[PDB]
Amino acid sequence: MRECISIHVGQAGVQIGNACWELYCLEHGIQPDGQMPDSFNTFFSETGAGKHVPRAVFVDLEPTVIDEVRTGTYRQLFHPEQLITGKEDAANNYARGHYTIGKEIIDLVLDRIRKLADQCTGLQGFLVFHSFGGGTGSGFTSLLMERLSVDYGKKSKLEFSIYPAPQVSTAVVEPYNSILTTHTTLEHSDCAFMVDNEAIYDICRRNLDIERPTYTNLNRLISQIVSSITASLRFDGALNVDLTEFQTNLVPYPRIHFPLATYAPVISAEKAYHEQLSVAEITNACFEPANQMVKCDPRHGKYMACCLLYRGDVVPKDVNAAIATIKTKRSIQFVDWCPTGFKVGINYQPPTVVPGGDLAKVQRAVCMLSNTTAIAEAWARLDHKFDLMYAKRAFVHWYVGEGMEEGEFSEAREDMAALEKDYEEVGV
Amino acid sequence: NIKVMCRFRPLNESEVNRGDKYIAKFQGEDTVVIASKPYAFDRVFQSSTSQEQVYNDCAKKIVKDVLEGYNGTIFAYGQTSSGKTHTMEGKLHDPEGMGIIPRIVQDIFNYIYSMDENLEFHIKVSYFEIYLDKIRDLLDVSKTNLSVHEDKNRVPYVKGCTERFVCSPDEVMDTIDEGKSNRHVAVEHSSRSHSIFLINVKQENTQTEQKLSGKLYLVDLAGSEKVSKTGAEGAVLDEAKNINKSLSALGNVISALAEGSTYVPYRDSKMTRILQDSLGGNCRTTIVICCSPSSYNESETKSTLLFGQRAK
Amino acid sequence: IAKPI
Amino acid sequence: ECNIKVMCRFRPLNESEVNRGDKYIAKFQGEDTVVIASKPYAFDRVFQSSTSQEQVYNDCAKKIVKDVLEGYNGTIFAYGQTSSGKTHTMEGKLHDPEGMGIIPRIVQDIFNYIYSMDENLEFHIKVSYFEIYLDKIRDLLDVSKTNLSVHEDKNRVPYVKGCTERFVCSPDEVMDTIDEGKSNRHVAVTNMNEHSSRSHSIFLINVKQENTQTEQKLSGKLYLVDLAGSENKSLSALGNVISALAEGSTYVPYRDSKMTRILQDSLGGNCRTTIVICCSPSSYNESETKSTLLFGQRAKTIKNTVCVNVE
Amino acid sequence: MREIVHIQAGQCGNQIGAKFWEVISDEHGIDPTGSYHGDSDLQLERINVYYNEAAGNKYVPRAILVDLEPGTMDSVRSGPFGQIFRPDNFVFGQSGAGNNWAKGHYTEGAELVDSVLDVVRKESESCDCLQGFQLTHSLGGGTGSGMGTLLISKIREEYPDRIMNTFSVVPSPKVSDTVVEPYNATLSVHQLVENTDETYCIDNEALYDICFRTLKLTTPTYGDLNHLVSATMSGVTTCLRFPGQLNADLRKLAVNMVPFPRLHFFMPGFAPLTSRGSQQYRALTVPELTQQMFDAKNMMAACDPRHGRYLTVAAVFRGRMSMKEVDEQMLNVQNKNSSYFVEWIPNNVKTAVCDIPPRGLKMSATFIGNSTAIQELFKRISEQFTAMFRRKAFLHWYTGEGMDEMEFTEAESNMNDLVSEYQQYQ
Ligand SMILES: CC(=O)O[C@H]1C(=O)[C@@]2(C)[C@H]([C@H](OC(=O)c3ccccc3)[C@]3(O)C[C@H](OC(=O)[C@H](O)[C@@H](NC(=O)c4ccccc4)c4ccccc4)C(C)=C1C3(C)C)[C@]1(OC(C)=O)CO[C@@H]1C[C@@H]2O
Ligand SMILES: Nc1nc2c(ncn2[C@@H]2O[C@H](COP(=O)(O)OP(=O)(O)OP(=O)(O)O)[C@@H](O)[C@H]2O)c(=O)[nH]1
Ligand SMILES: Nc1nc2c(ncn2[C@@H]2O[C@H](COP(=O)(O)OP(=O)(O)O)[C@@H](O)[C@H]2O)c(=O)[nH]1
Ligand SMILES: Nc1ncnc2c1ncn2[C@@H]1O[C@H](COP(=O)(O)OP(=O)(O)O)[C@@H](O)[C@H]1O
Ligand SMILES: Nc1ncnc2c1ncn2[C@@H]1O[C@H](COP(=O)(O)OP(=O)(O)O)[C@@H](O)[C@H]1O
Ligand SMILES: [Mg+2]
Ligand SMILES: [Mg+2]
Repeated sequence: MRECISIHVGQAGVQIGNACWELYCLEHGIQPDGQMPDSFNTFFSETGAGKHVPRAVFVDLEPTVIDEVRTGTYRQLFHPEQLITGKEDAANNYARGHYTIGKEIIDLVLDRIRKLADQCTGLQGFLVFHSFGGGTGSGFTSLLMERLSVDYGKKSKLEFSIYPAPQVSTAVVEPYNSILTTHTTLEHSDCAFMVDNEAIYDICRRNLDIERPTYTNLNRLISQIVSSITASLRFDGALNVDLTEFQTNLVPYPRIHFPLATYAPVISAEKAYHEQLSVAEITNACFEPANQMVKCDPRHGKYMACCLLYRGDVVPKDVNAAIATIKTKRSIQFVDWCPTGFKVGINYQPPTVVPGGDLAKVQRAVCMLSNTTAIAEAWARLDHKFDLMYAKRAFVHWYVGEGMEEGEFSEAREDMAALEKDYEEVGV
Repeated sequence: NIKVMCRFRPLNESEVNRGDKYIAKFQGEDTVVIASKPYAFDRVFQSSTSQEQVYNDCAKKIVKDVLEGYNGTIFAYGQTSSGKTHTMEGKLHDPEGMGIIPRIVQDIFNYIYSMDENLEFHIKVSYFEIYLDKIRDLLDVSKTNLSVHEDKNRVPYVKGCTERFVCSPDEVMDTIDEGKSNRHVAVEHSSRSHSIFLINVKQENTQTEQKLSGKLYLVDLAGSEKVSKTGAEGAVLDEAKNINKSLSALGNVISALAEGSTYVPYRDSKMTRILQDSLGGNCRTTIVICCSPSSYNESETKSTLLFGQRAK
Repeated sequence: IAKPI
Repeated sequence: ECNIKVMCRFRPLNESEVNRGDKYIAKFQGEDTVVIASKPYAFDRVFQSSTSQEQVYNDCAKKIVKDVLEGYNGTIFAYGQTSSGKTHTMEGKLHDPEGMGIIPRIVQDIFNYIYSMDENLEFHIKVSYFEIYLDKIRDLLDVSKTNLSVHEDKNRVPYVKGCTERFVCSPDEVMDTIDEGKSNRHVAVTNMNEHSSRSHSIFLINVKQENTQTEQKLSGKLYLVDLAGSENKSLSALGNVISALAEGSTYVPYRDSKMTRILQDSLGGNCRTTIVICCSPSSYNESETKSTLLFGQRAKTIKNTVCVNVE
Repeated sequence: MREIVHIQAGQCGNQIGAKFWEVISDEHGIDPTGSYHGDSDLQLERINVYYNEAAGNKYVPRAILVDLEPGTMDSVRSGPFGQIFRPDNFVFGQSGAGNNWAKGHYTEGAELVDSVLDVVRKESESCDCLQGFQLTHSLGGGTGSGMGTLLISKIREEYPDRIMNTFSVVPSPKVSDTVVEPYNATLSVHQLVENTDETYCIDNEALYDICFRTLKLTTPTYGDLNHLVSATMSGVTTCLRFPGQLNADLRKLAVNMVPFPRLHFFMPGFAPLTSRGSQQYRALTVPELTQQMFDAKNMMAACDPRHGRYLTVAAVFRGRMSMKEVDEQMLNVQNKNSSYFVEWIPNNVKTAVCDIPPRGLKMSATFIGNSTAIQELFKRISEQFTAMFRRKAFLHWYTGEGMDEMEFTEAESNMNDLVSEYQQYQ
């Protein structure tokens, strides 16, 4: 079979998982209590009496949001032992989430993951949801990733992270945590997708005609992207593609595995009409610099490989026409050493609307995953922030106060500089 | 001014059979490169260097300054089996096998043994340790939570500290041994607390009626530890936290002194609070960091090198 | 009681 | 103007006076008035032949100890013939708590007071053992430093230069220092008895007490000197100076001999003066008893001026 | 689950804490007798933070009242909400403080610290996961400053890894009631700058100015000031007992707001604040609250923010609002006022949002600032201390209880060192 294990660690990951599981339960026609009145085994397991238990583990060091889940509208769905809770939050400290408080529930979550993995025959990979900047999402994720790599190893691992924005920010010590976690994310992960709040805010402003976005819309968009990724495993269609083919088509070198995602067509209900929303228009709009979910213009960079995941009513002739029109253009430049830089996937399952949502019921949608050289500017800005804040050694006594040496910051900075140098040198 | 010295050692027989190899490569006599990353220092010694050269190039000037009304300070930082005990004490009897402290006391005595009879000198000794951010006395176990204050001229001191007199170097060695027999050391002889030793040398001119007081500070810095790779639990975790925080504070103080900033954070930890008088200004302080070149201990060697480089 | 040298 | 105390301690008769057939002529007309040769001889406090060292110490040495603790120089001097009771009064049996003389009792009381007060004061203690033998200066601490010269200071009071100085912190150090002094006295000396009866031993103690906070300076000099038998250049000088001072004529010739300049501080100088002449009631020694009594009573006419040594 | 131990010492602290407890009990919907008469589950969901359970659905606060006079105790006990406290937690003496720091900290306080520590320990061992300590006092008093400092030192000795936050009323230049106030203020700062994780500076002058200018009040008594302080104290820790989109604990605030160990002095704030008869003419939006919060005349400390630069700013919102609005406002405030912020720290402002607004409003916010302008308050206190210490005036009362002049010298030196630290980054 084809199954995946989902892990949501930290508040951001937990809320993203709330949105994702709402979307999946809507897609497969499962009521919240778990009774439905075969294309669903990937995300659930049968119990023999009509109830379905999702494959997800919720871990957090603070009992607030998990308590919202325990008493919300989905209290009868999850297994009670899946929701795991600590005592005190990471307090925006990498060390507290890594070792000082981490070594009290990590064995429990490892045991739960083992109990879930034993129950699945054809394990395909992991889908970890976390955030960059927070103590839990940057520190506790590293410990779990290390333990999983030691235990499982050969299985593929995919992550979805919230990256710090250039100007908009919430915490004050975000650069330190981001640098540490982006050092830790290169040794164990295989394909990490990163998004930020500012690009999604602009996307909501322009296309959706909403001036006051909140977190729920961002979570819905991320859930839509994840569902688009997993649709090929879920349903059937011509030119299907699973995880390992994704990784063998999208990752040229062992270290260049940091793609950025995009969704299309994001439209409202009033603007749903008056537009053709054809295959060519959808394909062209997805390469715009204004629809990227990371604040980095693709024009100041060159693509390597972009995989298009069509879902809905799609005919390959239109796809080939769109690809030709894209190739003949001049604004976007491909690397000379990649004559074929497109992967095409088509599915028979259209997108699913969520009630009370800003998305519109369209007949077709696409998700382009591309890894260009333009992703280096965000890392450059974050490194500049880190060095400016670390020149005077501000807020360092909190980190060294939880059993952490001073060399880790410099080592992570060196690793990040090496990553940027490798990316630039392979670009040319 | 700040002087930072680094010393290496030759590989012992207990690790030659395992087949480890040298990692450090030298350039001139002031730079050591590990993994193609240069580290500029003030002076680097090698395995062939003897103790007398280190003493003459690291301690002689400060020893001279103490006996002339000025002050100085000497630290020592390293990991286990990195050369700390050999470069500090060594063999307490051999004319060629002694460390730095025996040569210090030998000179501090042989200068008094030559200045006629018209001068009178006094020698004082104190030995207090820092443990869990609480000062304990090694020479009197009754005292356990001593405090720090200032006198009229706002030069700090520790009150209630036992302060005995000595007249021969043998007594100094005996009290050094007794003081060392009370510190906190975990199971091979892993130190878990900082140690401070004070030699107070003051001279009173019998004829001219001029009084000059000089101080020398000896500090043995405990080793910083990366907790995640060890698995400390309970008390050891608290010890590691305290040691790391204290070392970070001391590094901040030394960097602020070296860069010539307007404000020096002298009041961030107990260790820098006590040594405020003999650290900056017209005070000469030398720091010696001992490292091992075996590939088995590359990570802790890099940690020690980075701590030394922080001063600049 | 002191013990000067 | 401090007073000079003249103290007369009598001793039991030895064997030679019994062999002459001595009679116990001296009778105590009170504890301070005594009659010899049918003539009264009144002193400050006369001790009997049965008087213990403890009683003499209690009656005499407390005030001088208090003074040297205050900052005034003190003098205790012993006089008499050979076998008159000088040395045994000075130490007697040091290991015996009863027979211990002036030196061990003084040391014990000084250390008792030091252990008692122990206020915010600092005490530095030094000791020098000194000897004069046929007007020859020799320090027993270091044998080579002989033929030393006594020099002069800004205050122009005599003091010995070249004598070795040794600090003391505990009474056992004093006892060992006395033992070493006696051992060196046994070196390069033919007979201890003839040397004792023909030389002079000088015991010197110096104390420097200073407060830690107020930082006042208090110093004091203590002299413990025993001379030779009275049965001679030194004795000629002593007799001439004591008779002149009792007469109050001319001056006191100090340059006659070194001991005269040394005792200038003790006698008439900036030091409290208190002497303890040891006398014998023997008619075999009635001549020396008469000489000692006349010497002491003549000295009693002299009163001294002393100032506290504060700088 | 993240419990808080509350201590009230001195008259000012006792009255502030009484108002705070009334406000908190109203927020959680608790009758004075201790019965629960709320109207939602979110109130009872996290009631263990400030309260302990009792038989028959009764709740008693985790508060301890300590004073050296029996007058404030039975002034509180006869009040509207004095029926809810635990009677055995009343620890008090008989001899008045006498406005003497030395007396309260050495002579009459050493004979009563044992019972207070015992009741604290008995209260602290019944919790599941202790979070921190709350203490309310005033620096210029006699029992307040000394007793609170002694308790802080003892507790920081016993519990070394807990957050200690204190709400201390600070002396003012133009409003004063005591002649020996600067001595007490300096002697209290000497220990607060060392044994406190985060302290909040409040003065009566700024509160009077707020009441006179913003609220347009006629005759402000102590009740209004205590009520404002209770409002900001309640708003400080709303994320420990209510859900929200972004949750910030006490330690999270401490980590984000404290760059260096010494600089942990804050000036609180609140919004919205309008007079009756003018609320019908106000639009309640995020930009209005952001403008009001960053107004120099809204802080509860008599130090002009324009004479300095903010080091770190924390703004905890409450209610339903969009995140993009909050982020855009917190960015444009910094960009428009660049010269008023520390240049080398990007994103000087932290945002925390909770979805439970106070009863009777729709939106509310608390402003927690850390500005270099706090140096001038210490400057005034130090100048008054220097003026009154050259002549050694009113000094035989302190030295008559077992003190020394070296204590005063050390405290002055420490305060000068703090002032030098704050000035460095201006
Ligand atoms: C019709 C209406 O909306 O009335 C408002 C009101 O007019 C105003 C002026 C209120 C009013 O507050 C005051 O006048 C006041 C009096 C003394 C001290 C401080 C304030 C109000 O009394 C206060 C009251 O506040 C609350 O209900 C909050 O929950 C508040 N409660 C208390 O302080 C409280 C008072 C008595 C008993 C128990 C609790 C609170 C705030 C923070 C944390 C917890 C609770 C509110 C909104 C109003 C009135 C009634 C007029 C204001 O205050 C507050 C705290 O909201 C003053 O400026 C604000 C803006 C409000 O709009
Ligand atoms: N998309 C999305 N992002 C969020 C959400 N909540 C927080 N974030 C982002 O996550 C970062 C803050 O990290 P959190 O996940 O809240 O912190 P945490 O992982 O819970 O760690 P601690 O709370 O410190 O223990 C900021 O960049 C926020 O913008 C959310 O609900 N949705
Ligand atoms: N807000 C408020 N402040 C007060 C109150 N009572 C006193 N103060 C202030 O507290 C300071 C006096 O200290 P106080 O607590 O009365 O002395 P104590 O009883 O010895 O602690 C002065 O600055 C007063 O203005 C009160 O009820 N409310
Ligand atoms: N510079 C050196 N030259 C020769 N041998 C050395 C040197 N430094 C250390 N050693 C050897 O290392 C051994 C143990 O080192 P030691 O000083 O005990 O380290 P630690 O105190 O950390 O255990 C000693 O027996 C000594 O012989
Ligand atoms: N008061 C005394 N009681 C008992 N024996 C004494 C007394 N005084 C002196 N003698 C003894 O007489 C002997 C000679 O006395 P000594 O003190 O040596 O004489 P001096 O020093 O005056 O020549 C010694 O054995 C001494 O102990
Ligand atoms: Mg959290
Ligand atoms: Mg004799």
